[PDB]
Amino acid sequence: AISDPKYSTVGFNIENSYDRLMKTIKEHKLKNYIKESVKLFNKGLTKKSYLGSEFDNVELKDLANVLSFGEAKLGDNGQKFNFLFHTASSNVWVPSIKCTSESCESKNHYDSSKSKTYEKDDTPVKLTSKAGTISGIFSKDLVTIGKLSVPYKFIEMTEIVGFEPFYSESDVDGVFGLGWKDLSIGSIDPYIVELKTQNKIEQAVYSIYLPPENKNKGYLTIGGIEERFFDGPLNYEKLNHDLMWQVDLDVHFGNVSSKKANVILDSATSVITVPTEFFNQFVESASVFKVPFLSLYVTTCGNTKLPTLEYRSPNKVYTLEPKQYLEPLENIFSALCMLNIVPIDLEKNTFVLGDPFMRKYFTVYDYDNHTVGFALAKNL
Amino acid sequence: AISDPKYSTVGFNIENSYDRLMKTIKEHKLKNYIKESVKLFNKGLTKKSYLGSEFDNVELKDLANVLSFGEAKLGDNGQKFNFLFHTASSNVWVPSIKCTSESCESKNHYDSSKSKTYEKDDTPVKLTSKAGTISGIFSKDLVTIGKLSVPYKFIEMTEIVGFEPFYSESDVDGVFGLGWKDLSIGSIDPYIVELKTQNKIEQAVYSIYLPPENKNKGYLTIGGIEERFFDGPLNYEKLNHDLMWQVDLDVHFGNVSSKKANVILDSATSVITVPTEFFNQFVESASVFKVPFLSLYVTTCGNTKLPTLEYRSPNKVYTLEPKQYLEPLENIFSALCMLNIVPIDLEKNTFVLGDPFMRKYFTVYDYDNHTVGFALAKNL
Repeated sequence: AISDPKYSTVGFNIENSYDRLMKTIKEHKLKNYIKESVKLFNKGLTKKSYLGSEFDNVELKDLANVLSFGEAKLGDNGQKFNFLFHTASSNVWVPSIKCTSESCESKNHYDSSKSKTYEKDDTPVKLTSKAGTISGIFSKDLVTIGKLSVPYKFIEMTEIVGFEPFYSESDVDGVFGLGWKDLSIGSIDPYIVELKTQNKIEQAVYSIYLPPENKNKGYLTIGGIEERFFDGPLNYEKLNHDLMWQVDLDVHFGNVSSKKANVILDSATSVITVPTEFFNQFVESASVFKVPFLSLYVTTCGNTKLPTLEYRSPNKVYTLEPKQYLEPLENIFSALCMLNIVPIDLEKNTFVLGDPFMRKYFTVYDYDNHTVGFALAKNL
Repeated sequence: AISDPKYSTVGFNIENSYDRLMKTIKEHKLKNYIKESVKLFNKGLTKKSYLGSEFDNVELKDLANVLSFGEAKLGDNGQKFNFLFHTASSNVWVPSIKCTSESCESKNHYDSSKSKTYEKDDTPVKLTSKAGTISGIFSKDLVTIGKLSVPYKFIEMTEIVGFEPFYSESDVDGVFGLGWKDLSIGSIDPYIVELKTQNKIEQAVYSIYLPPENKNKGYLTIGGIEERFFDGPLNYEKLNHDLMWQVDLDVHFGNVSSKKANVILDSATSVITVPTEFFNQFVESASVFKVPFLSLYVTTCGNTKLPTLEYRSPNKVYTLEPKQYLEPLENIFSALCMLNIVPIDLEKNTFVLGDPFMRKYFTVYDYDNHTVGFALAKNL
């Protein structure tokens, strides 16, 4: 599995929601506030129960974990970079030595002149979004993830505006795409597909293994199914979108349910997400406490009312028990836990399976067949 | 004034809102919750500012202090009772020895057979209200408040239902009326008026002096103006109701105002009251913090934004400064204070002047002329 695997595996690090929350709690000295508020809840003195969930952040990007690793290299001189994984993009992105922005100054840069394997492309490319704007150009070189290498067309970034204060504060240089969506109109296959095209791997598939007992770690395996990660069979579901790791499922949280939901698999999302209305029904008379002024839902670890979460397909149900969707806060209050489930309205009837789901289910992402696979993860 | 006065004066004790709040805080162990919530407010982390004032108690009786004293006697044998003062009732009420209720069992009773001065009346009488029901009968005997005595028709109570858990928990036996409203249709003058009728006093007037530095004490003076309680002139306002200590005034709290308000003088009310809408405008951007889940508005003692409260008549303005409407909570948090101002909707455009007002203004209640008088209280 992780000691001498069959297919190429790389470890990656995760900054998670627990970590960010603890930072915020130390920063603002919030521990006693939280403790004293919970005590109030337990005495029956918060009432009848009010709705202070809005706190419309809302942003899916407020919920993103940073999945990063530093073992990928560009060119025959193996120029080193720290990359975060993005499950929706199919491009690789790095700062250019020619980057004029202040953001790029402390970052590792790609310098096409130092690599004998560089081939010029120069096709200009630009992302503009609410969070920020990146412009650069395509360049071709060797992209190596340890054991695997292929000549590949990535985006060399010449100007980066926004993505602050995160980008400057992070050690991350660029983004490595494990998705389907190419910014070009030149039909640049994902890195994983190109490996198969060039016969570097048997199949255009990868898996994510998130170990149950290390929430700062995950493992990416490329080019085959490493069976030592999981118990029992792999079940497969068909993608319901040509360019997203998204499937059709009926969602039931106890008596609260939604049929024909769109359910996106995104291991970089820090939590399970549900629509807001759906969430409200869920937490109502479930004895969960919203801490005033914080985006934080808490309850006792042994809460006997919390149901199993069910994601139903025509031939398999995936489930999460309370112990997989609660996070212990023992360092704040004995037997206190938080909900790793957040209300957020996306596309209608759209749900996200983030880190909590993948701590239970080993997941497989199959470009060749347009499927995702699920199996019970082993505890390694 | 209080050492050998000119007119008959009696001291009375007050259980106030501060005392009840501190009891509640000890009971439910709330000090640290309050402290930690305030700290949150001061860090700028409660936002933008939400409305959790409802908390529609609302009840004017949730705000009543208990003004009590134990020096009044009935009959020639001087049967002892503990009475609370009620500023709207004109009757005296005591438990009968014939009271069948469980409420009456621990109380002092009137026993008409033990008094040589009793004269039978037996006219039945009954109060029914939301808080409870009292039925009894009129009886006539000597009613003595120390220096003053007069044969007087009071209500002997034979059945008391409700008024719990207060009545059983209190040492109070009955109610002594300092108001205008008689339950009979036999035109029973208030005790104070009857004293004048029988030439026990010069005039049917009384005053309330509430000493600025003892919030558990007040003094009632009957039959004249004791000038050693106050500085400067007495100003008089005409009652705008035949049977209430109520006047016409324009109310301004900073830029928030209301013209031709009905303003009731009731020293037994624990706070200043204003309409809810009026209050909301007042506290908005005034840097006052509503503590979640408690009926409690707090702010720093030196708050430089808090305005003077103004109650305007055609020839006088009565005012309260922040220091007269804030109550220090130094035992919870250094330099923290609470607002002694509560939102409550009564009769439209009706306001109440309770204890905070009377800690600044010595007040006079004049049955002969249908006026109330106000002067600056001395600090004795």
